[PDB]
Amino acid sequence: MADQLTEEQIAEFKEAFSLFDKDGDGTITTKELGTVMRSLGQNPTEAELQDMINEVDADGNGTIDFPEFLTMMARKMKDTDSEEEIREAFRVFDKDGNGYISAAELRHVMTNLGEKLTDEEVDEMIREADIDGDGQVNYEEFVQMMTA
Amino acid sequence: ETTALVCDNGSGLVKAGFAGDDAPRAVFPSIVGRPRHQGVMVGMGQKDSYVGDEAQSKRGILTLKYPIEHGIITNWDDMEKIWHHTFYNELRVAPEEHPTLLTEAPLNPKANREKMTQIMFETFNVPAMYVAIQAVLSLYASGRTTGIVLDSGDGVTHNVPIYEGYALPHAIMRLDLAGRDLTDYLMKILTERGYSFVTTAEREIVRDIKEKLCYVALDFENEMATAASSSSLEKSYELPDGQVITIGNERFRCPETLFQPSFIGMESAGIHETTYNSIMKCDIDIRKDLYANNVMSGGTTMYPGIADRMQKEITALAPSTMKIKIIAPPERKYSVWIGGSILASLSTFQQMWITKQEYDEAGPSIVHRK
Amino acid sequence: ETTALVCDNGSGLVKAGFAGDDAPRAVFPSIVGRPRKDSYVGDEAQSKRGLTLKYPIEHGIITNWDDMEKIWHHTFYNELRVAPEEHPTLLTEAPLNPKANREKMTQIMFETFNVPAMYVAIQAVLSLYASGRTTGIVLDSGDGVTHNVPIYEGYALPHAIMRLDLAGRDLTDYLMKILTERGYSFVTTAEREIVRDIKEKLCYVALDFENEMATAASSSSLEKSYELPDGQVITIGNERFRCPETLFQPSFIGMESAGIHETTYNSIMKCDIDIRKDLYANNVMSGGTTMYPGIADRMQKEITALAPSTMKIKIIAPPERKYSVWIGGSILASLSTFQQMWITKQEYDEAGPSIVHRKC
Amino acid sequence: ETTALVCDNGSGLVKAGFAGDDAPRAVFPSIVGRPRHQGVMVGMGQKDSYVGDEAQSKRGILTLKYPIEHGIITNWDDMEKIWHHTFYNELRVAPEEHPTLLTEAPLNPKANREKMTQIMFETFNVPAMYVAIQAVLSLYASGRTTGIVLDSGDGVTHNVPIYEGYALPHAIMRLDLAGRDLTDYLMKILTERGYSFVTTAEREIVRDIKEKLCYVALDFENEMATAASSSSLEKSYELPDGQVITIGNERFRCPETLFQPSFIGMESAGIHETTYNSIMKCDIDIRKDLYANNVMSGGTTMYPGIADRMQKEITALAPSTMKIKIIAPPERKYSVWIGGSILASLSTFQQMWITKQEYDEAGPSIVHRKC
Amino acid sequence: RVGVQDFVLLENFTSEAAFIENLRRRFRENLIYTYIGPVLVSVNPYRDLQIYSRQHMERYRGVSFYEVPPHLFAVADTVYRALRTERRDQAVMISGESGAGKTEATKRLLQFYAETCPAPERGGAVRDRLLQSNPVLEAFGNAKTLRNDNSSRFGKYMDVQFDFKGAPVGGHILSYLLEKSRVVHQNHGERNFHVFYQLLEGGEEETLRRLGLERNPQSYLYLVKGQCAKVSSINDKSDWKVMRKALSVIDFTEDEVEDLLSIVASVLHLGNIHFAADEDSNAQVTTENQLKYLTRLLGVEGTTLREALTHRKIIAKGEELLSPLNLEQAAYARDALAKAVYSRTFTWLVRKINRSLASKDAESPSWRSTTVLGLLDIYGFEVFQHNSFEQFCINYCNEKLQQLFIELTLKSEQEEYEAEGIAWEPVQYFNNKIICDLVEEKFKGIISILDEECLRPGEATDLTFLEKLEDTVKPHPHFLTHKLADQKTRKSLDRGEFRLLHYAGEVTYSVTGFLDKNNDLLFRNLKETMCSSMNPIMAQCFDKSELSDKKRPETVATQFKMSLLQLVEILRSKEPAYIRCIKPNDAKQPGRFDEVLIRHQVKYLGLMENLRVRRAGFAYRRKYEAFLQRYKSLCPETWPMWAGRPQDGVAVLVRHLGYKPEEYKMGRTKIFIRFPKTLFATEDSLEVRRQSLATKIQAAWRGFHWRQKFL
Ligand SMILES: Nc1ncnc2c1ncn2[C@@H]1O[C@H](COP(=O)(O)OP(=O)(O)O)[C@@H](O)[C@H]1O
Ligand SMILES: Nc1ncnc2c1ncn2[C@@H]1O[C@H](COP(=O)(O)OP(=O)(O)O)[C@@H](O)[C@H]1O
Ligand SMILES: Nc1ncnc2c1ncn2[C@@H]1O[C@H](COP(=O)(O)OP(=O)(O)O)[C@@H](O)[C@H]1O
Ligand SMILES: [Mg+2]
Ligand SMILES: [Mg+2]
Ligand SMILES: [Mg+2]
Ligand SMILES: [Mg+2]
Repeated sequence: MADQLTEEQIAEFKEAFSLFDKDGDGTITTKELGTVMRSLGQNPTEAELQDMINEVDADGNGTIDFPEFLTMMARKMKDTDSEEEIREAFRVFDKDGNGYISAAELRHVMTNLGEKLTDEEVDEMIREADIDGDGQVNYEEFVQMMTA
Repeated sequence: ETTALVCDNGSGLVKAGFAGDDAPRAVFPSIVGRPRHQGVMVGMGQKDSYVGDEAQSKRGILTLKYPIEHGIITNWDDMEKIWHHTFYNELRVAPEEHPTLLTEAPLNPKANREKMTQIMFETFNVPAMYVAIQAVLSLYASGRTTGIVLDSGDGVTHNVPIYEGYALPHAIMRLDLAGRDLTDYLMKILTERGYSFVTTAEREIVRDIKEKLCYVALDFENEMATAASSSSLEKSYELPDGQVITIGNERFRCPETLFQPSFIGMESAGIHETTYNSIMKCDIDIRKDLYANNVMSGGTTMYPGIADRMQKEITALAPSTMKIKIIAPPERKYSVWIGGSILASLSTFQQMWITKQEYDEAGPSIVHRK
Repeated sequence: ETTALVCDNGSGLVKAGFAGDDAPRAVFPSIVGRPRKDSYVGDEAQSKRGLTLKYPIEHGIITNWDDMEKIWHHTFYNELRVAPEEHPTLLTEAPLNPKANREKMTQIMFETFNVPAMYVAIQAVLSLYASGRTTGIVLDSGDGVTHNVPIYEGYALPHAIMRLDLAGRDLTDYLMKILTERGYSFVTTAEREIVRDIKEKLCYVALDFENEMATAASSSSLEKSYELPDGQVITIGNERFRCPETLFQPSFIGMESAGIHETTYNSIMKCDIDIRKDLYANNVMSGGTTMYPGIADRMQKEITALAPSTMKIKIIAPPERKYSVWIGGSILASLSTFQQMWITKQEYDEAGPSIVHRKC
Repeated sequence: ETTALVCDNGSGLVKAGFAGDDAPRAVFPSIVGRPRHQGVMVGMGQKDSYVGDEAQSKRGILTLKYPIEHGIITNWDDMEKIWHHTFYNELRVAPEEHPTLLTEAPLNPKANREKMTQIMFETFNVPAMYVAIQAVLSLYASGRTTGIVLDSGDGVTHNVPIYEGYALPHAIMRLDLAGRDLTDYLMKILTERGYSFVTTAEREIVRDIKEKLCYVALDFENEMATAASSSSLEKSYELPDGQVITIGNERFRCPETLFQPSFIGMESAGIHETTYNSIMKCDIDIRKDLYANNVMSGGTTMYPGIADRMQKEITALAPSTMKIKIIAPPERKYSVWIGGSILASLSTFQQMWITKQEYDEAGPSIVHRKC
Repeated sequence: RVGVQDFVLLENFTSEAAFIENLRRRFRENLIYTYIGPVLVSVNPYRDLQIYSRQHMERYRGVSFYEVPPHLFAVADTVYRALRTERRDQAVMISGESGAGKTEATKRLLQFYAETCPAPERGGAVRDRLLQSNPVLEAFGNAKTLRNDNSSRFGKYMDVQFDFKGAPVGGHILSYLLEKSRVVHQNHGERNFHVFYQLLEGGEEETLRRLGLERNPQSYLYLVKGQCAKVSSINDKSDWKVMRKALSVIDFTEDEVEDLLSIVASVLHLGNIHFAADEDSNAQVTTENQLKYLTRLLGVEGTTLREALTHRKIIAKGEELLSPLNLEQAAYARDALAKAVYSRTFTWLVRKINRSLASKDAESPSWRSTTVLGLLDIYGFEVFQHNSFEQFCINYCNEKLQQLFIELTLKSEQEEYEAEGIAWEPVQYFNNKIICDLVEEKFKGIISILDEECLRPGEATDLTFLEKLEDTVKPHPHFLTHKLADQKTRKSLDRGEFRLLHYAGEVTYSVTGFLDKNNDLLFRNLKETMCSSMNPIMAQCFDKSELSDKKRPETVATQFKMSLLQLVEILRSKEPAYIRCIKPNDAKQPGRFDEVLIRHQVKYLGLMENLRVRRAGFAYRRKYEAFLQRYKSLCPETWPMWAGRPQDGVAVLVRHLGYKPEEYKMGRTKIFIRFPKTLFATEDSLEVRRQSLATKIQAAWRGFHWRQKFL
């Protein structure tokens, strides 16, 4: 689409896909498409994943093949969100503007707002979003961590 | 509260109240007083004029004036102050709520009831008013339809013979000698002993002497001879400054002016001959029932011994077969008001009011037609 | 800051202060001294007096105007520490004074002191404010004037106002005359200020003059001693009540008038018959010559003999008799209805000093 | 010898003489003076008491007492000294030998007429006496039977209307305001220029100022505005020590107390309205002849311009067809005495005296039957 | 949501019934808070609503005024963050009727600051001292009325004081307008300050014996005039134990509390003193049984007190003159001492709490910062069938706090438009200055005429004062009496009364007791007697330096005017905020809604007139940076950052949001929005756009979630 995948990039994406394929069927679960994209460090939304899955789920079988995963990876690579966009997306939720948010106020927005985190995903976030135990995240540094 | 007002604008006292009361609520002197001296104390609320009982309480620093003299309203600006004080301060009512019965002497100037009507309808906005003749009202208070009424106030004495409710208007006698002429004559008299009263405020002290000391001699020449013989008739009165004054034949020389108007230089016959002349102007069939019903009213009839003298004097005039009788109620002083109370309470009277709508159709002259 | 000044220019003492104070701030003699600075005023002259001491006011009239400008300058500048340009000034006067006395007070307040607005009150009227009354007859008696003003419910009676040019200075001259009978001589203007203090400390009014005269003739029991500034001791006897008796028998000055009690009764007898009762129950007293021991008791005994037996006769002699004219001015100049009574300098420009007779 | 005596006991002046005379023989102030200070020259003939022109000339060392105030004899021993001085020193007569006509204001206490009679009979021993009314006498001098008399003396102003020789007793007015009330107001009013007359002898200096410099303003507000605008109305008077004093609007403010008695806190009408109020108490038929015969009498009616003011002020009150006229003769200060001479001389008066015989039949109350 | 949360939204806004219907509609659904633009309207539910717990202070902390339904927390954040960013002082003004919720509102502002601010230990100390002292100030300063049981008869002012770091440094507490006349004279059906009845019912018998007090309140002349010594709704036998704890928790020693109760007891005894005339009509104290106890309890010598109650002292040429009091003046001198002793002791309790709130910092460099978050709990317009001197003064206070509302708010908003260069016509308003001057003007106002009749010579009375109002304020458009009234009006207004057309409508005043209540004849003889006191509290209330004041005693109306001028001055330096508080019943109960009462609340609070003015002006403003950083996420050209001028970024953003030229203005440095509707529509668009921001963060987290724990 916006770029064409190099055979080395196809091979790296296939090697990452091999951890999910494992037994050699060549195919991954429709939601697990997100997990393999995220293993390759992409930031796909569940709505983006559903909008792509709606064009391959047309004959069922609960699963998608390597070439159509590779095609949906090439879809997500068009228009990826910037570090400053994710930083400002946290800054809009900062009540004091000073660069810090509490673990409870993060859990609040992350469970209130659509594409919600599960309690296990918030616990796995707060495990190191609060870096050392004071109950606060520096969201500017945490976005520079999360975008690495 | 559409009860009628009854206001008896006397020469000396205003009596006022509501029809169907037993007695007047307001009884206060018919005076306006104006301060005659320099108001040096800036602090207190000095008034340009005072009315009635406050004028009578402040009287040493005021000049007191009466707007009514001889039953005629001589000062309409002072009279509007009196009516305003009557309604607003003493009775505490709006004249627009209340039809007002006023009173007048017989044989008065016609402008006196026109301007009294114009003020009630154009200044006090009264819903309806009437002007009754005072000595007719005294006959309602006495519980009678037949009798001759002698009313004496502070300004006028008048006789009105009435038979079976018909007043006989040609036999009405009026005499402009009453209580203020007796005060002014007591002021002339009292100088003979040395007491000098000359101010408008001292006239009220000579009035208070007259109201407390004076009486009518059953025979003037014998009381005059009695007072010349010994201090048995002499009485004492204490002035506002605590001086004690002793009064003697002056106690019955003042009331005698009613029986001898020549004491104040008048050509008239007295109240006994004026009563008999009024009876003798009436039809012969009427006289027997007038002789037996001489009703007396107003404060100048309040002297001790006056009904006993009047009976003696009219018996000397009347035929020996008549039963000459004099009706002098204890409430004599309020009978004109108690009559206006009865009259304004009668259901038959409610057609006889002049309404404001009839004063819009014809001017102040409507009052001569009702 | 800009309250009214209230300034009782008494014949003997200036009392001055602000409308709203409960007592005068300045109280000092109406004395200018000159050596015998070019001159001294008030307490400075009264202490330096070894000076020819002169009073510019005699019998309530300003007889010397240049010394009165010095007393007003001392009053405002030295005593009250005040600029007259900022404060309207309530002055006072005796009744029945010359018209030149008001007119020249009015001119000097506006053209020397630049006062914004001024008023001249009659002193016995102000004394009725301090006693809390609007009916009463005031006997006011200062250094120079004794006068009566009868007032009924806030109206004064100018035909029944009485004035007597005998008060505390004439008594001081009379004590200074009697003391020569003992062999004590006082003839200097400074010695006259010694004899004023003798009068203020030793004298009293006898309830019955002939009984006290018999008491001091038959016994030493009434005598008292005074120590002079020189250290000498002066012993006084029947002179303690001979001096104040001159208010009740003014013939000891060689005056012709009736006494202070007769002048008060003669005022009541010029009033209308009705009001006399409320005057007899309200004889107010004020000014320092009403301060003798026994004077309210003598004055009641004497007015009880003149007036009819049924009248309740009362004499209002406050402990602060001596400042009741000033306290009365302090009240008057504080009234909100008084603030339209002032002569303002704009009114003094459109009509000259003679405005004070139309306004006051 | 035994011709009648006439004695107008004024509040201010005794006027006395015989009924034959054209004017009073003795005119002197109605004062008793008593010495005030203590006499020091032994053998100086200083008296216990002084009367009349001796008290008026020794007035520096005396207090002056008037025994008549407002026509009432307030002190009867001082009044006996005045009558004794009148007969024995001034007239040079024995009163026991002359029938004596006395005078009074109309509305007096009866004890004044009684005791004035008791003294004339039991003290002065007079053969016969009478007590005429001052305003009735003033009409005999004025040569008429009809007129309204306004008499103002030193202590009383009174109005007595008489028609065809009949008085109208209800129409008689008395005002206790005349010359001494005008002097006491001038004593108060001179304080405004800073002159302090206060003693009974300084009242005689203010009396002499009033008698020489005062006049009645024809229009008071136009004179007030004139004296406020010029020195033209100011006049000097030299006091008895030689001090010149100057007076201005005090000259016509003093007599204005007659037309405005409210100037002395009196409530009454002025003398002009009191004259009109007396005519209006009379019968309508007599009023025309009263308006044309206002007699003015006694010394307080002497001010320059008082007839012109009085004619203007009654012309403003009466119906404009009336010919209001005022009889102010040159001799009007003595018309009560001149009228008493005519009365005591009339052949038809000689039965009207109260005689000593009639005063022995009935005591002092005999006066009210005769006068 | 239920009814419109901001009255500027409703379209029938000239109509009083549509406003009261929206109150009635929201209230019965437990929505007790509703705005008029920036102003809050708060209705008292008379029950526990759990809307004040810590989770609600979190929910409102730093949230913008339009995201959430109205609450005190939404005003509190707004006035706090104004102080925290403009660094200029603020004043939260609470007013409304007795029983309307002003003192419960004040408690929830202090709990909110304590939980939201950076320093929770010093926030806890300033909260706790301002709350634990409340039962004391209520016992000494509230009283029972014809209406509510616990009316606050003073204005209580309270600060939390902040540095530039945004932490509470300390507090302040002040008390401006204590109703002195009530200490001595209650109207029928009203009772004196609560401490007296709490002392008599609640005290230990040993204490009441020590004080010389019997239990029955009708035995005291200052407690009995109200004719309601016993009340069923008030438990004086139990409020006393919370009151005595509260004194103990302000760190009062038992010595200070016995000094304090000795004054409450002394005020009871001062009322029981009876004078009788000597032969000169001078007052003499007839009894000895009161002066026996007052000698001990006030710590002043008994002959000295007997003299001071019966004589007034002046000082002249250094001499001191005792002048005796007529027994009317001795009654005023006894009562003026009771009002003085009580006022100064309440002022002493307030100052005793205030000195415990003060900064612990050195007040020395680097100290260069003070900012104040002031609160005022002041009464609303007090109106009854019978209004007296008390309501005249209270309603004159609300006349002046409105004159200040015009000056600080309705004028500064016009000067904001002219400073920001917006060409807009000013909103027409009615100006209280004509009515302030009717009450207070130096020699023309009602207070000056009332002070004259207390000072005037002669037999002056309440009715002679009314005759003087009638002649002095004769032509005036906002003053009326039965004499001055036309006949249509004379049926509604009686001979003992006058009427003022206050800014919020007429109130009609009975003159009876105006001269008796305005008199405060505390002569210096009574001051110097008290300066000499052996009671430690009276030695601090009465001070040797005050005896230098040469003036006559000031009247209670002048003392109220002079302390109201201090309340206006202490607010005039600060940027205001407002809460208006509504009592839904004259007799408590939840859910019940009296429309004849609430229509009177809505009238005299002036809520319709504030709405008419506030709807005609602009609803909202922000500096372009503070507008842009919030709303830019709606406009891709400004998201995540705008590179141009802030004003230019807002200029494209308002085109993206599609604002029409009547909805907004571009001022010099502030954007303005006229109608709240535009801003609600924008805030609702932002609230859906936040779903995308969360989705991006959640998708970014899920893109990191795997990579740190595999391969
Ligand atoms: N007890 C009395 N004895 C004699 N005269 C009296 C008495 N009471 C009142 N008067 C006189 O009567 C007059 C008032 O009478 P009143 O009937 O009220 O007259 P009017 O109707 O004209 O006012 C006054 O002159 C008063 O002095
Ligand atoms: N205690 C006193 N006893 C008698 N006379 C006094 C007393 N105090 C003051 N005076 C006298 O009264 C005069 C001062 O009185 P004051 O009222 O001040 O007079 P003024 O108004 O003229 O200044 C002096 O003559 C003084 O000696
Ligand atoms: N020319 C005058 N101008 C003004 N007053 C005068 C004049 N001549 C006399 N008097 C006054 O008239 C009064 C004396 O007049 P008189 O008729 O004799 O009065 P009476 O009879 O009462 O004594 C005194 O008051 C006197 O001062
Ligand atoms: Mg009558
Ligand atoms: Mg003096
Ligand atoms: Mg003489
Ligand atoms: Mg409260």
